Amino acid sequence: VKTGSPTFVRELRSRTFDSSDEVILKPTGNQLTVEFLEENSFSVPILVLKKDGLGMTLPSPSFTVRDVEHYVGSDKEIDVIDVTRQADCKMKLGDFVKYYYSGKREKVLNVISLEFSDTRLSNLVETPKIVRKLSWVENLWPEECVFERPNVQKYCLMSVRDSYTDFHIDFGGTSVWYHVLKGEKIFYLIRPTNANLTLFECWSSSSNQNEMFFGDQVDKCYKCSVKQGQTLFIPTGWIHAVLTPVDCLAFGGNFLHSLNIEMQLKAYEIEKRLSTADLFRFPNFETICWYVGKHILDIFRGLRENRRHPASYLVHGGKALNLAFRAWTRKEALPDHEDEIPETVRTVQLIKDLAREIRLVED
Amino acid sequence: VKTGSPTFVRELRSRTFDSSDEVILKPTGNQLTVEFLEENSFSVPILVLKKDGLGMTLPSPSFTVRDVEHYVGSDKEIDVIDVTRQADCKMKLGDFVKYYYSGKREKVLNVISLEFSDTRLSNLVETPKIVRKLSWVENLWPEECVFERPNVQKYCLMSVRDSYTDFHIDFGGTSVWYHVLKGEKIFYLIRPTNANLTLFECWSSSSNQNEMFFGDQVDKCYKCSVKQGQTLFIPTGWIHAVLTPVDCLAFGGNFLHSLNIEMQLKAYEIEKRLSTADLFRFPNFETICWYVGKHILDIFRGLRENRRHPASYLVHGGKALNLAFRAWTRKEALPDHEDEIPETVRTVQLIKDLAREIRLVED
Ligand SMILES: OC[C@H]1O[C@@H](O)[C@H](O)[C@@H](O)[C@@H]1O
Ligand SMILES: OC[C@H]1O[C@@H](O)[C@H](O)[C@@H](O)[C@@H]1O
Ligand SMILES: OC[C@H]1O[C@@H](O)[C@H](O)[C@@H](O)[C@@H]1O
Ligand SMILES: OC[C@H]1O[C@@H](O)[C@H](O)[C@@H](O)[C@@H]1O
Ligand code: NI
Ligand code: NI
Repeated sequence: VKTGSPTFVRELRSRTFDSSDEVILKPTGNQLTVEFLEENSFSVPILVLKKDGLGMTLPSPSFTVRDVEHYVGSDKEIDVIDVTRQADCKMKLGDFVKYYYSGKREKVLNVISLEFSDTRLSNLVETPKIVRKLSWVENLWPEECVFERPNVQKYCLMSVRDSYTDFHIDFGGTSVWYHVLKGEKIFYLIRPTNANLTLFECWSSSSNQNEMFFGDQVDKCYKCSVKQGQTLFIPTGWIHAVLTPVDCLAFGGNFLHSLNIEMQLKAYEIEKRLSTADLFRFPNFETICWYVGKHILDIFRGLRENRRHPASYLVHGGKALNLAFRAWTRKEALPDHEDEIPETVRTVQLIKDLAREIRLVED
Repeated sequence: VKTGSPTFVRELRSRTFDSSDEVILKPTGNQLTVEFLEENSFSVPILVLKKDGLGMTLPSPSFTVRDVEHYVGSDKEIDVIDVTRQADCKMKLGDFVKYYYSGKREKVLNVISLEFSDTRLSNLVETPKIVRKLSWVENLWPEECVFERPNVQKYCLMSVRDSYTDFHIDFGGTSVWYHVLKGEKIFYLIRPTNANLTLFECWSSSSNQNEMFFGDQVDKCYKCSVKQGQTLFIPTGWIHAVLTPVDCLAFGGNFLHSLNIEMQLKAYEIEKRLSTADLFRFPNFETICWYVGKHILDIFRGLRENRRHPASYLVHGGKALNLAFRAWTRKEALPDHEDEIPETVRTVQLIKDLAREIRLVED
C-alpha cells in the first residue's frame, strides 16, 4: 500500500491511535501567555478551542478560496503538492481555484505553503499575540542586518478532502501555529525523543519509506482533530502527519523562540539533513542564532548587574547555543559556517563571555 | 489570621484556586510506566484514578486506625503534629488511637510520618511498581555500603477532619506518592520555578510566615482533590500544602530517581536550608548521589561501547550531578562534604571520566 493513495487514506481514517488528550494542554486564549509557556515549558502541543484572547485577526468563517484568490492574485505562482504523495510543482493560483471549484478530484492537490505576507490578504490576518511576543525573527532580527530575512509568518492553507501530508519535522526546527477557519484537520503527533528521532531518520532514508506508516514504529502516536475556529500550536521538533478529512481552509505560521533552544538546534540539524526541499524555507538560521546569543549574554549581564537570577530554561538554552557556537567555529567546521556569521559579531569573545556568565549562574 | 486555626481552615475551604486539571497528567495504572515517565518527563503531578495496574498491594478500604494500631503496636512512639500549626511531639500510638476514637477535637492532631517498614503492617502494603522501579535507594544503594540507609518507603497517614500541613518542599528533594485508602485529601500544588523558589525562601524566613498564605504570592496555585482509592505522585521540588477535609487514612512514600537530577539537587539544597526538622529524614543524600554518579558513568560507557545514544534527560542529569560533585569537593567546601563520600569512590577520577563521557555525547 502506497502512502497517499485513496486506499491508504481510507485505512488511515478508520484508525484510532493514542488520544491527544493524554498530552495536549488546552488553555484559553487569555491563559496562553509568555509566563504560561515559561512556567509550563512549550514541550507538548497546545490546542486552544476558541480564538478569544489569542489576539488574532481573521476574516469570518465565510471566507473562501475565491476570496483568497481576490486578495492574493490569480497570477501568483504557488507550490502545490499532488497528494498522490508524489510530486511538487508550481501552479498559478487561478488554475488551482479552477481545480478547486471544479470538484474533479482525480488528482488530489494540496496547498500548504502559500505565504501571503506581501499581498492584500496580509491586511486581513493578524497572527496570535503569543507568537508575535516569542518570535525570534519578529523581535531579535536586527533592522541593520544585511542577510536575507526569513519570511514565514503567514501561510494560507487550502486542502481538499483526503489531502495527506506525511510525517515530517517542521523546517528549520521551527514551531508552528495553525488556525482552522473552516473544515477540519487531523494531526498525528509524535514526540521528538532521541529514540523517536533515530527511528525517524532511519525511516526517512529507508528505500520503502512510501510503504511504511511511521506512526506504527513509535511508542505513542497521538491523534489530534483540529476543528473549525480552533488553534493548534506545535512545539519544536514534533514529528507529524496531517490528514484533511473534509475540505479545509486554514492559516498558520512558523517561528523560532528561546524556550527550548537545545531542541531547536537539534531539530534544525536533523531536518536540514533529512529535508528533500530544494530551498531553505528558513534561510540564515545560524545567523539569527548568533544574534540571539548576544542578546542572551546581555540578559545574563543585566540580571547579574541587578543581583537577580535567570530562569532555568534560559541557562540551559544559553549553554546549548554556546555549544553550537563552538562547533560552528572549530578550525575544520568554520568553512561551512563562516558565511552565516554576522560581520558585527566577534565569535571568540561572544563564546568566552557567554561561558563565563553561564558558569556564574550554575549553583 | 493564624495559619492552622479553625477560622483559617473555614476560609481555606471556600477558596477555589486554579484547577489541577490544567497541569496534572491522569494516566491509568497500566500507562504509568518507566518509559511513560522518560518520554513525558516527571515534571507535573500525576493523579491515577483507580489503583488497577499500579502494582500496589493494600488492605481493603475497610481498614481502620484500630487495625493500624494492631499491626504497628500500641507502644510505638509516633511523631504527631498539633494542627494548630504549632508544635511537634512524640506520642504512643495507643494514645493517638484513644484521641482519634474519642472524637474530641479540641486539639487537632495529625499523623503524617508513621514509617511502618519494620512492623507487621509492612506485610500488608506494597508500594507502586513505578516507584520501586525508579527508586535510587531501592535499586542503586549498595548492599556493602556502611552508611545509614534512608528508610522512607512506607508511611501511614492518619488525619482527622481539618488537619492542615503548611506549604513545604518534600524532604531531601524527594518525590512522593500518596494513596488515599479512605476519606479525602486536598493538595495545593505550586510549581518549583526559580521565581517561585525565591518567593518560597523569602516566605519561609519571613517573621509573619504564620499569617501569610503562600499560595497567594504565586502565579498559579493548583487545587487537587485526592479521593478514596486515588493515587497522587508529586514530582521533585513541588511546593505544597495539604488540607484534610474529612477523616482520612492514607499511605505514601518518598523516593529519589534519575529523571530530573538538576531539580532534585536544587530541591535538596533549598529544603536542607529551610527545614526546621531536627533530623535528616533522608540521611546521606550526597552518598547516594556519588553512587548514582558512578552508575551513570557506567551507563554512558556501555552506550558508547555499543554505539548507542543516551536519552537527553540522562545527559542533563549527569551534567548537573557532575557540577555538584565538583562543588562538594572544592578545597574550601570539601570539609563539609567529605564525610558523605563513600570510601570506595575516587572522586577526582569519577568527575574527570563523567565529564569526558558527557563531552562525547553533546552534539
Ligand atoms: O471541493 C468540493 C466543494 O467545492 C467545490 O470543489 C465543488 O464544486 C462543490 O460542489 C463542493 O461543495
Ligand atoms: O522533515 C521531514 C523530511 O523527512 C521525510 O519526511 C522526507 O524524506 C522529506 O521530504 C522531509 O522533508
Ligand atoms: O473522628 C470522628 C469519627 O471517629 C471517631 O473519632 C468518633 O468517635 C466517631 O464518632 C466518628 O465517626
Ligand atoms: O520545606 C519547607 C520548610 O519551610 C517552611 O515550611 C518551614 O520554615 C519549615 O518548617 C519547612 O520544613
Ligand atoms: Ni507541518
Ligand atoms: Ni508532603
